[PDB]
Amino acid sequence: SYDIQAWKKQCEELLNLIFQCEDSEPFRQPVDLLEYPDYRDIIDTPMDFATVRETLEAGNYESPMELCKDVRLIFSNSKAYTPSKRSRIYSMSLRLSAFFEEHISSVLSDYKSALRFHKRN
Ligand SMILES: CC(C)(C)OC(=O)Nc1cccc(CNC(=O)N2CCN(C(=O)c3ccco3)CC2)c1
Repeated sequence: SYDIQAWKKQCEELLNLIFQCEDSEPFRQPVDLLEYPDYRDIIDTPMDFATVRETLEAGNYESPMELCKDVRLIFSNSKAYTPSKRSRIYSMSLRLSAFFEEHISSVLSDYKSALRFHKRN
């Protein structure tokens, strides 16, 4: 497919699968500062999957690379805030990251191929 716009619905569908994963539940809404009172000492740019879906639906991503950067920030924030590599929540983040990366690969390749075809002449 050389459809330059196809990534958006493909990302909406992938976010729907991520919301069905039990492994996403900690990452769906912004971290709780009442429960994790030191969170913002450690983490400068909070990110979560509801924020990513809302940014997509607002038309405030120009490319699937920008969406991929924000999703990867969810996972780097979990790794930076974890006290241990054997954390429940960090452990869930690593499975959900593997799932995300397996599915986003074709979305990125197809978009980049479509843009190259657009500038072929
Ligand atoms: C669903 C609803 C929002 C209504 O329920 C709530 O209000 N509570 C609620 C339930 C689940 C999840 C969250 C939000 N997430 C959350 O607390 N963290 C903690 C920090 N963190 C880490 O990556 C991490 C690494 C090591 C330890 O934590 C990101 C996930 C809130």
